[PDB]
Amino acid sequence: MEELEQGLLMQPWAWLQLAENSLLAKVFITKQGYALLVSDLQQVWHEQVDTSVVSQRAKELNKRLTAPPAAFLCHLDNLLRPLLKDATFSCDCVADALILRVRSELSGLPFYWNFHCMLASPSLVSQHLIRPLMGMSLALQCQV
Amino acid sequence: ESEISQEADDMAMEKGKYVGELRKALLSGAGPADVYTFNFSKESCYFFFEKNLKDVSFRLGSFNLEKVENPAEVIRELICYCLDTIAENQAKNEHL
Repeated sequence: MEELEQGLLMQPWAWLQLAENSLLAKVFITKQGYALLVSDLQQVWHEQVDTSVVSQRAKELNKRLTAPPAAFLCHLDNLLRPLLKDATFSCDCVADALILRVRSELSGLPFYWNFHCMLASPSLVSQHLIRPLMGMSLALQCQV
Repeated sequence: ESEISQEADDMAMEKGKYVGELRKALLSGAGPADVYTFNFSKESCYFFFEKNLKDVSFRLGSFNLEKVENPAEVIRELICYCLDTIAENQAKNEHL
């Protein structure tokens, strides 16, 4: 659909300011869910969502979260950063998966929205987190 | 006190800025810069103070109130106290 696999691929490396993890990080601004991209060869620590799963993890992953899907599609839409301004961003290191939350914060209420980074969708991962490999060799090792 | 405590617990923020919500919805502290539902509904006799920031839905208020047993008890008190305040403020104006 290219807004979570191609545009995410066309997202420059920018380590989002997490709180616990030092792994690779960048989040893509979409209208179809926030998109992480961490390419490190053979243990995917990736966080990718669509409108449906962000809706679900809004309605059930937090004790108090009445924010609809449109709320988080706007929060990401009203987000310009693969980084953190401090939408408060924080990391709770529970696994090697990069816990990358985009809080229910829009310059105002820090409404509760926490993460347990799942193993993201492999369709948008293996397609364009291995492109780093051959693209990187074929470009870098020749132009340098 | 029970209503205040339960609202603060429910809204994912325990009086940290929920007191701000109360004083901006009830005491008119929230300006019309951002629209919310900061009013009292007589339908169920409850005051809603849902801070739907930037039209992004955050269900906050919609919590119960009480209805006066006799509107006279407060309307007459208001119609007297208002004139009393006007008189006292004019008196202190002359003093100042």
